[PDB]
Amino acid sequence: GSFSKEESREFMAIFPDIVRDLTDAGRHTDIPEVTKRFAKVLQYNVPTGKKTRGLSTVIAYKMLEKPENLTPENVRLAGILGWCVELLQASLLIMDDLMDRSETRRGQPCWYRQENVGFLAINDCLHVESSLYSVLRKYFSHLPCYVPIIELFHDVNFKTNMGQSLDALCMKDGRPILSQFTMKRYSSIVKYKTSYYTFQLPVSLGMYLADMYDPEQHRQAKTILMEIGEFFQIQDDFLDAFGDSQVTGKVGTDIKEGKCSWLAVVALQRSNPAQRQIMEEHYGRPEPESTQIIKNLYIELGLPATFAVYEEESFNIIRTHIHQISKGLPHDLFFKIMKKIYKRDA
Amino acid sequence: GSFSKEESREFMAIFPDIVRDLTDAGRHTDIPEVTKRFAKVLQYNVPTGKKTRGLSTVIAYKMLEKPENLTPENVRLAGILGWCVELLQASLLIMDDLMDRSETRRGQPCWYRQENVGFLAINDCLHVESSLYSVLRKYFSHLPCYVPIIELFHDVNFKTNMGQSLDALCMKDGRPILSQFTMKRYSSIVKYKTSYYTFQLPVSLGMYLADMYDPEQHRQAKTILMEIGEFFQIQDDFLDAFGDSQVTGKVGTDIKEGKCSWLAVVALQRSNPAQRQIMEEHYGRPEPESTQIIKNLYIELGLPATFAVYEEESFNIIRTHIHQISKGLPHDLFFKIMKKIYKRDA
Ligand SMILES: CC(C)=CCC/C(C)=C/COP(=O)(O)OP(=O)(O)O
Ligand SMILES: CC(C)=CCC/C(C)=C/COP(=O)(O)OP(=O)(O)O
Ligand SMILES: O=P(O)(O)C(O)(Cn1ccnc1)P(=O)(O)O
Ligand SMILES: O=P(O)(O)C(O)(Cn1ccnc1)P(=O)(O)O
Ligand SMILES: [Mg+2]
Ligand SMILES: [Mg+2]
Ligand SMILES: [Mg+2]
Ligand SMILES: [Mg+2]
Ligand SMILES: [Mg+2]
Ligand SMILES: [Mg+2]
Repeated sequence: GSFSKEESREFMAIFPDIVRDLTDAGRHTDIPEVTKRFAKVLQYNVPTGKKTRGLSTVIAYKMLEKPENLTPENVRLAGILGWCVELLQASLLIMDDLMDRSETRRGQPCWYRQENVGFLAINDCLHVESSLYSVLRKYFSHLPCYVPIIELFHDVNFKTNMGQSLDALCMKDGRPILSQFTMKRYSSIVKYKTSYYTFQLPVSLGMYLADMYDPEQHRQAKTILMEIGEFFQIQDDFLDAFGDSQVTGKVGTDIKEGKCSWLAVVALQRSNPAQRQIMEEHYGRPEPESTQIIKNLYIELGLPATFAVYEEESFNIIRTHIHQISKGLPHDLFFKIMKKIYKRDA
Repeated sequence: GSFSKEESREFMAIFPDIVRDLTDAGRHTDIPEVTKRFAKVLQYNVPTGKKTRGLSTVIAYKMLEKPENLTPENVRLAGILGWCVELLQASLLIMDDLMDRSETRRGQPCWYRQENVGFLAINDCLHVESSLYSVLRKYFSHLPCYVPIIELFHDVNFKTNMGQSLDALCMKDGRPILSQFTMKRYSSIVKYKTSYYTFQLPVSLGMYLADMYDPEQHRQAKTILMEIGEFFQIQDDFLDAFGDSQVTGKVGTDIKEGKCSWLAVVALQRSNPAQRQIMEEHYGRPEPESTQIIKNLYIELGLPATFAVYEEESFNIIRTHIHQISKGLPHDLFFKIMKKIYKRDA
């Protein structure tokens, strides 16, 4: 547990085998041009993030499984399951960068902006997603958890798509629909676009690999992880406006794209009539000066301190909710996840 | 069998239930804005094609299953399985139209060109694909064929992505790689981008729903269906240059996008040095006059008559190969598929 350097190195050591499995490395193919290119798609887009979701899968398994069952082989299976989550993440971010007209991801150009990619990034998005099911078939097809694991990936993929769609409906006729930027809409967006795939998916996979199918245990885990998910996406929204791109690895676009971000929702709650006028005039505009005006309003409204205090109070509340978790569910699993993301700058 | 009007009407009657299943029609949702929009995504993009692949799934089942097992309920399951193939087709075409910068699909604007879609079509592509697995879980999760069916969809999706990628690598530095436009490259492209999902997938699904898992029966079916698939994509390539858009429902882009089409490959085989120079100068150019010059060369080289004769000879050869099919595999299934596509103008 505790997302150590050793934990990261054991997880990273699996990645080259995932690439070999999906590119027929060492095996005859009639289409080597595609398998060689797909190696570069995977190497660019999959392994250079924080790997929070992959590592969370392994830590969940290690803390849920009986100690006597934690063989090197079973721990490797959990790591492979973690990489399947990272393949879903990689696919989502390729598509998300196209939709958000983003510049940088993980400190390199967004994949769609690279030479001879463009709209081919759409196919690469689909290709990376489809590839996780090939890995699942190879290593898990013989196990009782196989169908539960596949059905969970299918369901989380569908839910994430619904979330990406609601996120995108922030604008119509080139202006943001500020009247609809409520905390209710915000909670709905982040539940579907982030919480299911980021927190619910890793822990539920850990439970399934340990042959834990109890509906009440899954429901209790889900309740806490959907709260953690909302908290995580609020942190992401703060990073978009106030993050250092040299640390976050990405340049923010939420203001220009007119997104229903936490900062936008809270700005509208805290705004006097004049400040509301500034949002209505300058939010979701292409002009750099319009973005700077909105950032200046965010600073004037004290959004940095408001976020800082919200993050501390939300951390305390989630810790209270974790204390209420029963069954055999280890509290320390949820505490470790929270400790890993709390007050993050990336 | 025989793709009758009655067959089409029975298949079409299932579609509204597929839409209701994927949009929580009659059920409470916290995100009605997305479920209502997704109804319009499905209604626009899924049901207005020829439905050859969906209908082929039903006809395969009806000709492989024991007559006493062809209850209305089992025939409905085959139709639902057919609609899962049509969801995969719908997803592929949304993405393919973005990548091919196409104007029209099924006699209406390409989905990405509609108001307030754009790059959101990428998400809609992913959403429509993920949705077929929800339908599979609802109606088939209790059946022996469930895992075989899921694994076949996963494998065919991955293969189709590899094919879309090879298709896209026709150009580098804005010029087509005419030296690589060989019949060998062509056969590889169409095997992956068309044959698996168009012909192999429907018949293999029909076999699985009839609990036919014999590896040799699947291999024999695959051999004929990969031949039919290549034949079908050659017909598609002819339609791109010489089709009537009022009949095909789509405007061709292969010449402008510099595609390794059958017409391009055969043009290069049949071209004298001067005619080769015309391809090298005018193939894969944005200027309308460049496209017209290539179409004029195609007419001069007699590509219409060359295609017409190829189609007749290929039909005869495939019919010979079908005669060689053994086991209990019904020859009439493969004959019906060929009769449905032979000399098509759409
Ligand atoms: C060279 C640099 C500065 C790289 C930045 C790496 C980084 C902090 C990525 C976040 O993980 P992710 O990409 O998986 O995203 P998420 O925040 O959604 O977990
Ligand atoms: C109003 C008009 C003219 C509509 C055209 C309909 C049509 C012939 C679609 C082909 O089916 P499809 O879209 O499923 O494609 P494919 O050729 O790949 O089967
Ligand atoms: O803000 P987004 O939702 O676009 C983002 O968090 C990615 N994402 C997409 C869905 N869930 C998360 P990112 O800031 O990484 O570009
Ligand atoms: O020619 P394409 O491969 O792009 C096509 O056939 C679609 N497609 C994509 C993959 N297989 C078939 P369409 O002419 O319908 O645009
Ligand atoms: Mg983004
Ligand atoms: Mg986004
Ligand atoms: Mg963000
Ligand atoms: Mg096309
Ligand atoms: Mg295409
Ligand atoms: Mg075509």
